Amino acid sequence: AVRVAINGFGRIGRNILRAIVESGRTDIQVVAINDLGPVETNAHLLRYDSVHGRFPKEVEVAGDTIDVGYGPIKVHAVRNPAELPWKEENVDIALECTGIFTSRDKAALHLEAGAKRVIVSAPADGADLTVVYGVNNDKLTKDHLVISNASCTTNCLAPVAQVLNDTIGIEKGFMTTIHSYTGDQPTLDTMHKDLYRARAAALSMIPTSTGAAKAVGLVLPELKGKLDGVAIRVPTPNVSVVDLTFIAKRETTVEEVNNAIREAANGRLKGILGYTDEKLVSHDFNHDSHSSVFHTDQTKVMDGTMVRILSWYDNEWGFSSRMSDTAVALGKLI
Amino acid sequence: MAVRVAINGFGRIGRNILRAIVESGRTDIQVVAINDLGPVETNAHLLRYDSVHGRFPKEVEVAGDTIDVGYGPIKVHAVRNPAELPWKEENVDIALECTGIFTSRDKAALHLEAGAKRVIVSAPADGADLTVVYGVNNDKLTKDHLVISNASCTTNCLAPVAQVLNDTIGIEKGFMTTIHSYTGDQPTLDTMHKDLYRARAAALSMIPTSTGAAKAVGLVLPELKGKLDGVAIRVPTPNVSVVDLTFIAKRETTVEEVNNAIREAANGRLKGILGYTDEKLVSHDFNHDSHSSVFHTDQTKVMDGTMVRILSWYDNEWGFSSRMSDTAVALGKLI
Amino acid sequence: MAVRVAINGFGRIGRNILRAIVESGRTDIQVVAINDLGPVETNAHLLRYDSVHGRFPKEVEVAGDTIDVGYGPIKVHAVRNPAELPWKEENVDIALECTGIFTSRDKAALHLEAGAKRVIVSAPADGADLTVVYGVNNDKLTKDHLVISNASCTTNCLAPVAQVLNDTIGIEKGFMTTIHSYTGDQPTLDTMHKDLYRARAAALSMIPTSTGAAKAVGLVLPELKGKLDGVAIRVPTPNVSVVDLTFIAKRETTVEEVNNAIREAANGRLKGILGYTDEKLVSHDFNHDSHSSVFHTDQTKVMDGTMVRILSWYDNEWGFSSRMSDTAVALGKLI
Amino acid sequence: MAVRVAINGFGRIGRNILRAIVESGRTDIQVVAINDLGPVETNAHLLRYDSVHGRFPKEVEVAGDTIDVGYGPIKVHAVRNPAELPWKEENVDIALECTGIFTSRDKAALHLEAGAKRVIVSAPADGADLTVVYGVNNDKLTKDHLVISNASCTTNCLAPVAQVLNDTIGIEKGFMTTIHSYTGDQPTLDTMHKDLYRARAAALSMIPTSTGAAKAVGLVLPELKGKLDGVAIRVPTPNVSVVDLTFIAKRETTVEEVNNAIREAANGRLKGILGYTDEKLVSHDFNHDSHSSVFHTDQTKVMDGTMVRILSWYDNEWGFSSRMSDTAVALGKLI
Ligand SMILES: NC(=O)c1ccc[n+]([C@@H]2O[C@H](COP(=O)([O-])OP(=O)(O)OC[C@H]3O[C@@H](n4cnc5c(N)ncnc54)[C@H](O)[C@@H]3O)[C@@H](O)[C@H]2O)c1
Ligand SMILES: NC(=O)c1ccc[n+]([C@@H]2O[C@H](COP(=O)([O-])OP(=O)(O)OC[C@H]3O[C@@H](n4cnc5c(N)ncnc54)[C@H](O)[C@@H]3O)[C@@H](O)[C@H]2O)c1
Ligand SMILES: NC(=O)c1ccc[n+]([C@@H]2O[C@H](COP(=O)([O-])OP(=O)(O)OC[C@H]3O[C@@H](n4cnc5c(N)ncnc54)[C@H](O)[C@@H]3O)[C@@H](O)[C@H]2O)c1
Ligand SMILES: NC(=O)c1ccc[n+]([C@@H]2O[C@H](COP(=O)([O-])OP(=O)(O)OC[C@H]3O[C@@H](n4cnc5c(N)ncnc54)[C@H](O)[C@@H]3O)[C@@H](O)[C@H]2O)c1
Repeated sequence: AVRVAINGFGRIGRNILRAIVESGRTDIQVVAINDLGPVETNAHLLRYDSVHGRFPKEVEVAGDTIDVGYGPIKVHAVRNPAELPWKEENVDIALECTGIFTSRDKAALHLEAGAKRVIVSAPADGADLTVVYGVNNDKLTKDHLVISNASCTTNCLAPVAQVLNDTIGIEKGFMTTIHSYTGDQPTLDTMHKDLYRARAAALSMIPTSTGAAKAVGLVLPELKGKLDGVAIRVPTPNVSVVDLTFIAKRETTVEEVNNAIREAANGRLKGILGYTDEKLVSHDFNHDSHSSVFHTDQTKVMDGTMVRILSWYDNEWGFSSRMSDTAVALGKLI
Repeated sequence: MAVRVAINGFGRIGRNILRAIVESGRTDIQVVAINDLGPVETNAHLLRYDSVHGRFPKEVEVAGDTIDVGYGPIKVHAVRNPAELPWKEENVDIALECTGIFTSRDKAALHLEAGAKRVIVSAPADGADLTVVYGVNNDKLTKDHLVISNASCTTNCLAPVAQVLNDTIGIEKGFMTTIHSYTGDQPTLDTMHKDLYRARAAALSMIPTSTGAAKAVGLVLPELKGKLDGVAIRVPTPNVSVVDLTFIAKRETTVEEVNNAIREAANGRLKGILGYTDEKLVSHDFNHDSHSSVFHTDQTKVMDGTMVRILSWYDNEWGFSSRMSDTAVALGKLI
Repeated sequence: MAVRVAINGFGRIGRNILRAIVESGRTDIQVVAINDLGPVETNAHLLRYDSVHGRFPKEVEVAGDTIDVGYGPIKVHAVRNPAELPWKEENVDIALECTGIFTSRDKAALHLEAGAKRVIVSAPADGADLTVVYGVNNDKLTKDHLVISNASCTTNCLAPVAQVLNDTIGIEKGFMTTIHSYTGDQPTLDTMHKDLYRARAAALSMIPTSTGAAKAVGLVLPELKGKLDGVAIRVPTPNVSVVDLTFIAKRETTVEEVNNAIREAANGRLKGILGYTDEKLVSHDFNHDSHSSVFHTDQTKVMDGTMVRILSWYDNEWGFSSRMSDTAVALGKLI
Repeated sequence: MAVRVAINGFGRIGRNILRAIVESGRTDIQVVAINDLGPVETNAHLLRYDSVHGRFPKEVEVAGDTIDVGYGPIKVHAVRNPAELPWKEENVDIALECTGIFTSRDKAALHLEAGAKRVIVSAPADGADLTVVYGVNNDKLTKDHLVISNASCTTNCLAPVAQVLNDTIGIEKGFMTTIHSYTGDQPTLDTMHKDLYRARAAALSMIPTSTGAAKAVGLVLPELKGKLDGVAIRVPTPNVSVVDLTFIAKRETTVEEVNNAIREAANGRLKGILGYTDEKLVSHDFNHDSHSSVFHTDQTKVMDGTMVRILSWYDNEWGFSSRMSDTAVALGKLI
C-alpha cells in the first residue's frame, strides 16, 4: 500500500479519501492530511456533504488524529508545504490539492519536505508528465518526480478523443464544456482577477477559459494542435459535460460512433470510460466514478464527416478516483 | 394608423409582448384584447409582478373585464376555444397566438373563423403560409400570407448571424448547441411527461433537449437549407439563452474578420436586431435586452483557418416579444 | 403475512413509498399493484432516476404491463375511476390513495367498492374515519376504521414535538412557521394559478403560503385543540423542510430541559419517528432521512423562562413515505 | 453643503450606495473617493453590470485613476490599510466603512487617523459611539459621535415595526427568525470556514445562523431592551430577506388593529422607511425597493388576543444602502 498525504482537504481532497473508503481498495493508504483549520472542522466537513451526502462510516477524532476505519490519520495545519513533516511520517506520495501550488516548482516543495513523489490535482506548469489515467498512464517512468493528474475536463475528453480517433479519425475539433460552478467563484458579484469569474455563480451562464482541448493534444500526441475549446459555467453544484464537434477523416454514422465507444467501454477502458443508452440528465451522474460517460442518444452526424458528441463527468467523484489510480501506479515505480 | 392586435394566451410571452410595446413607447401597434383562462385580476396581478423582469413600470388599472395600462381599456377574455372569440366586433386586425397549444396552422386558423384578419404564431407553426425572422426575411411578406409564424427564440438568434457570416465569408456546414433557460413546459420536481428528458426537475440539472431551430434557418434563408443542425441543453436559469455554433467556412478567415463583419451589420443593416458586445459579459447582463441576437466577440474562435466557433446571446422572452410586434406592424401594412 | 398494497397515482409520493419499502428491507408490507394513466416505461424510468433521491439501487425490470423490483411482477394498471379497479381480483388489503385528486372520504372510498378492504389517503382527507400520525395516535385505530388519512408531512413533523413538550412542560399557545421546500404543485416560472402566491416562479423567491398543519395537530392530540396556529414560506430548495415553532410554556423551563425531554422521547417511545441532532447541521443533511421529525437541539431558545422556540427538520418526502407503510402495517393487523 | 464621502470597500453595499445616489438624483451627498483591492477598471466593470440589480443606468467612464458617473471624476484607490488613505488631502467628511473587515471602533477609527472627520460603519460595530436605524433614532445623533454604526439590514427592518406596535399596543416579549438571502461571506460549495453552518454550500440548503439583530433593537429602542431574541435561516436566494416575528402584546389586539397601526405609520411619519403591501407578493417583488421594511399585511395573525405574528420584507442590499446616505447626510450637518 502506497503512503499518501493529502494537501488541501477540499472538494477534491475530501473526496479522494471518501472514494478510497467507499471502494475497499487496499492498494493505497492515506497517512496524513493538511489544511488550514481545526482538526474538528475538517472532520465535520468530511461527515456532512451537500453534494454527496453523509459519510458512510463513523469519523473519529483524537487530538490531532482522524480515524475513518483503518487507523488514525495525522492532521495538520501548515501554510508552507515545505515545512510539512513528510519525512517523519514517511510519505510516499504528496497529493497536492490546494489550488495554489500548481506550478512544478511549487508542487516540488513536497519533495523538499520529505515526500518521494508529488501529484498535482490540476494542470501543472512544468510538469514532468501530465496524466489521464487509462489513456497514457503507461508513459510514467522512474524519471518523473512531479507530475499532473490533468483537469477534470481533460480526463473526460481524452478517452473519447482517443477511441474515436483510433476508429474513424479526427481532422479538427472544437469543444465547449458546460461545467458546474466551483469554489473559485463567488456567491455574489465581487472583486476577482478574472472578470467572468467575478460574477454571481448560481445566477448566470458564465463563459470561461480552459486549456483542456490543447492539453489533450499532449496526452495524445497524435492529436497535437487539432482541438481547441472553452467552457461555460452554469448554476449546478456538481457534474459537467463535454460537447465536442469535430471533422472525421472518413465518412461515418451515428451507429459506428456509438459502437466504438461501447466496445472501448466494455473492454480496454472499463471503469474509466462508460456510456449510457438512456435519456439521462446531469444529476443522474452524481457520484459516478467514471472519468467520462458517453451519452449515446446525443450523437449527431451531419453529412458524413461532421460529428457531435456529448460526454458527462462527475468533476468531483471521477477525478478524485483517478487521483488514487494514478498514485498507486506512480508508487509502483518508486 | 396603428395595427389592432389581440394577444391569445397571457403567458411569459403574451405578457411581455404587451409590456414591450409599453416600455418601447411605440405608436405603430395597439393591444385591444387579451384572452386566457382565469379571472381578470389574476392576469393583472401577473402583469404587475414579474419574477424575472421586475415590477411593471406603470400602474395597471382593472375595471370589470377590462385592463388599463395607460391608454384606455383592454378587453379581457377567458374563452378556451379560439373559434369563439369576438374578434370581428372588437375589430382585430391580427391575432397573436401565444398559448403553445394552437401552433398547428389550422388551429391557429380558428382566429380567422372568430374574426381576426390575420394570425401570427409565437412559435414554429406547422404549415404556416410563411415563417419570419424580422430583419432577415420580412421582405418576403405579401398580401396573401394570412397565418404566419414568428419562428422560435433560438431561430431569431441564429439566422441573423448565419446570414451575415454566410454573405461575408460563406457557411458550408455547422452544428448548434443552444444552452437555454428553463421554461414553463418543464416541471419543478421529476414527474410524468411525454418527453423523458423534460420530465426531470428543471432547476436541478443540465437537461439535453430537442430543437429544430437550426434546420429552420432553412425556412428563412433557403440559401442555407440543409446546412445546419442543432440541439439544446436546458440549465438552471429562468431567462436568457445562448447560441453556441461551430461551422465550416467556405474560405479561410480569421477571428477579426468574423467579429468585424458582425459589427458592420450590427451597426448598419441590422441595427436593433443583431448587436454585439466587446466586453466580458455573462448571461444576466442580457436580461431585458430587446435584440434578437447579441454576438460575443471575445468568444469567437478559429481553428485551421476554416473551423469557426461563435457565441451569441438572446433574451428569449424579451427579444422575441419585441419582434412579435415588429412582425405584426409589417404584416399590418399589407392588410 | 405481509399486508398487500396497491398504490394509486405513481407520482412522487407513490414512487417514494415503494422505494422506501425496498431500501429498508422491510418484510411486513408488499406492493402488489399500481394504477396510473401514463405509460409503463415512463413510470419505470422515473423510479430508476430521481433528481432529489438519486439512483434507485435495484434493478427495475419492465415486462409488458408489469414491473419487478426484485420480488415478482407488479401489475400496472390505468383506470380512470377508482371504483372500477380490479382490487378484488387482486387481493388488495389496503389501497394507498396518492393521486391528490381523490382526497375526501367519499372519493377515496370508491376503492372499497373496487374490492379493497381499507383505504389510506396520502394527505388530509375530509371526513376520514380517523387521521393518523404514526407514533402519536397510532393506537386509536380500530377494526371499524375503513378510510383514513395519514395526515401531512408538516403535521407528522410537528405533532411528535408538540406531544413530548406538552407532556413534559405543557403548551399554552403556539405559532408554527414551516419553511418548506418547493413542491410539484408550484410552477417553474410565473403563470396562471388559483392561488396567487403559488403562481410565482418556484425557485426564484421566498413564497408565503397557507398550511393546515397546526389545526390538524389539535385533532391528533385533542388536548391541544385551539392551541396552535401556523403558515408556511416556500423557498428555493427541492426537498427537506423545517418547523420553526415559538410557544408559551405552562411553566418555567430551560434550554437543557426542553432538549433533554426530546432526547428521552427519541431514544425510547418515539424511536425512529422523532430523532434529534446535537450537531450544527443544515437542511441537506436531512435529505433521505426516514424520520418524521428531527429535533435540532442547538436551535432551542428560551426567553424569560416561558417563551420557547424550537427547530425540527423533516424530509417531506421520505419520512412521510415511510410512515405510509408503518400506518398501513398497523391497519392491516386490524383487518 | 454636500457631505463629502468616501466608500471604503466597493462591494455589494459599497457599489449600491453609489448607485442609489445616482438613481435618486439626490444632491445632498457626494461620493468623492472609492477604495477597494483591485484595478480601477475592475471596480468600474462590477458597477456597470450587476447580476441582481441589472445594468447601471448611466455611462461609467474611466480616465486614469478616476471614474465618473455623471457628475465629475471620483478618485479611485487600492489601499489595504485604512490608516494610509489620503482622507485629509481629499477633504473627506465621512468615511463609509463597508469592507466587512473593520467593524470594531478601533479598526473603524483608523479612518479618522487618515483624515476623515466621521466614520459610519456599514454593520454592527463593537464600541460604536451610537448605533442608528434611520427613521427611528437618528434624532439622537450629536456633534459628539465620531464613529457610528448604521446597524444591520435586519435591525433596520425590525426596529420600525417594533416601534409602531410597541407604541400602539405594547410588546412584552418577542422572538424573531429572519429568513435571509445568502451573502458574500458564504461559499459556493462546502469549505473551511470559522463557522460550521456558514461553511456549507450557499445555494443548496436552508442554513440556520446567528444574528444579534433582535437584541440590537433593544438599543435603538431602550424601552425594548432585553425583550426580543432571534436567529436567522439563510436560504438559496441572492437578495431580499424577511422578518418573521412572534410576540406577546400587552393587551388584547386584533389582526386589523395591528395592520392599520402599520399603514398609518407607513403613510405618515415613517413614509419612505416603513411601507406595506395588501397584496399577495413574494420575495422578488421587493428587489430594488428602497424601504427599510415593507410589512406584509395578509400575513398578520393573532392567537387568543395576545399572541401576535407578523412578516416584513427587506431588500438587504438596496434599502440599507439608501439609509447609509440618509444617515451620512444627517451626520454631516452635525460636523
Ligand atoms: N472541484 C473540482 O471539480 C476539481 C476538479 C478537477 C480539479 N480540481 C482542482 O483541484 C484543486 C482544488 O480544487 P477544489 O475544488 O478541491 O478547491 P477547494 O477550494 O474546495 O479546496 C482547496 C482547499 O485547500 C485549502 N488550502 C488553501 N491554502 C492551503 C495551504 N497553504 N495549505 C493547506 N491547505 C490549504 C483550503 O482551505 C481548501 O480546503 C484546484 O487546483 C482545482 O482546479 C478541482
Ligand atoms: N418562453 C419563451 O422563452 C418562448 C420563447 C419563444 C417562443 N415561445 C413560444 O410561445 C408560446 C408560449 O410560451 P410561454 O413561455 O409564454 O408559455 P406560458 O405557459 O407561460 O404561456 C401559455 C399561456 O397560455 C394560457 N393558455 C393555455 N391554454 C389556453 C387556452 N386554451 N386558451 C387561452 N389561453 C390558454 C396559459 O394559461 C398560459 O398563461 C409557446 O408556443 C412557446 O414555444 C416561448
Ligand atoms: N411530496 C411530498 O413531500 C408529500 C408530503 C406529504 C404529503 N404529500 C401529499 O401526497 C400527495 C401526492 O404528492 P406527490 O408529491 O407524490 O405529487 P406528484 O405530482 O409527484 O404525484 C401525483 C402522481 O399521481 C398521478 N396521477 C394524477 N392524476 C391521476 C389519476 N387521475 N389517476 C391515477 N394517477 C394520477 C400523476 O401521474 C403523478 O405521478 C399530495 O396530496 C401531497 O400533498 C406529499
Ligand atoms: N450584503 C448585505 O445584505 C449587507 C447588508 C447589511 C450590511 N452588510 C454589511 O456590509 C459590509 C459589506 O457587505 P458586502 O455584502 O458588501 O460584502 P462584500 O464582500 O460584497 O464587499 C466587501 C468589499 O470590501 C473589499 N475589501 C476587503 N478588504 C478590504 C480592505 N482591506 N480595504 C478596502 N477594501 C477591502 C472587498 O474586495 C469587497 O469588494 C459587511 O460588514 C456586511 O455585514 C451587508
